Amino acid sequence: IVGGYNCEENSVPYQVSLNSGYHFCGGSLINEQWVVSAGHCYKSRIQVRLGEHNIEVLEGNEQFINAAKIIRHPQYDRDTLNNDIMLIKLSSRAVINAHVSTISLPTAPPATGTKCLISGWGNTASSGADYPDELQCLDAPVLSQAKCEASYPGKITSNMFCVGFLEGGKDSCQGDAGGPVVCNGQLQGVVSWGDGCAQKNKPGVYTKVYNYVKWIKNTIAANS
Amino acid sequence: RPDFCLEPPYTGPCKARIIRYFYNAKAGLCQTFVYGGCRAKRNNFKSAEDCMRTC
Ligand SMILES: [Ca+2]
Repeated sequence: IVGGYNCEENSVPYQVSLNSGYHFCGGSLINEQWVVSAGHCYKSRIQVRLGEHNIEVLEGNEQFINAAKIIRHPQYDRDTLNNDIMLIKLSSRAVINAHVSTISLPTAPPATGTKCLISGWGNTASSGADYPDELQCLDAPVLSQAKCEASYPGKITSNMFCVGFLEGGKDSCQGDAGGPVVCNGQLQGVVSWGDGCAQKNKPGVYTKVYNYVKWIKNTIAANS
Repeated sequence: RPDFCLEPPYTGPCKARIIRYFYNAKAGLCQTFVYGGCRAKRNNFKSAEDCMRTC
């Protein structure tokens, strides 16, 4: 998260870290056994880390739960990043408490101008590398489709949207993929891609969670 | 040394943080960098040993 601030300790209780020996992506806990993340965060083995704030330090609230199933969207397209979404079923239930809880699924598509919170342990530098220990937060608005399209002509599908600032300086970055974009207590996005981080006229592109509601219901059902 | 070993490392547009290896030509060794998750160029290896072998 470039241009963000330390989130208060455990103020984003739905945020997860995905770990393969080190933190590689984010995710969102959407029920006691399921996490949503991006498709390009796929790996065949993943440890899900919930209730984290500082990913370097065992604070005493963390639950470290293996991924029992890892189900990328079957029409995920590695070249265009269309359908950049993935579900992870945890091997056990997350213990819901004050540092770990779920975020609701969206009930309507993102609405332009809405102020959203984006979170992650990704790079905080727009050039070079400054990866933080503490979870980073950033307030940013949903951009119109016209702006999104002008920023990435021919590259935006109806499954993507843009959140951020055309003037640059504030954006999600490497290490933030899969994490949440949350607006008025609903999960509207998954950090997906962009041209650089925090560059002018290049806001982050985010997967449009609302479009995957049914797929998520059905995948959950078929694996319950 | 294939000529692709001379490319700067390429993060790509995806926002994962995947530790990969690349040949740094000047420094004459395999080094770590952050790969974003999609659109890999060839100077991008999954271990140091692979990198050292090709480059
Ligand atoms: Ca911790």
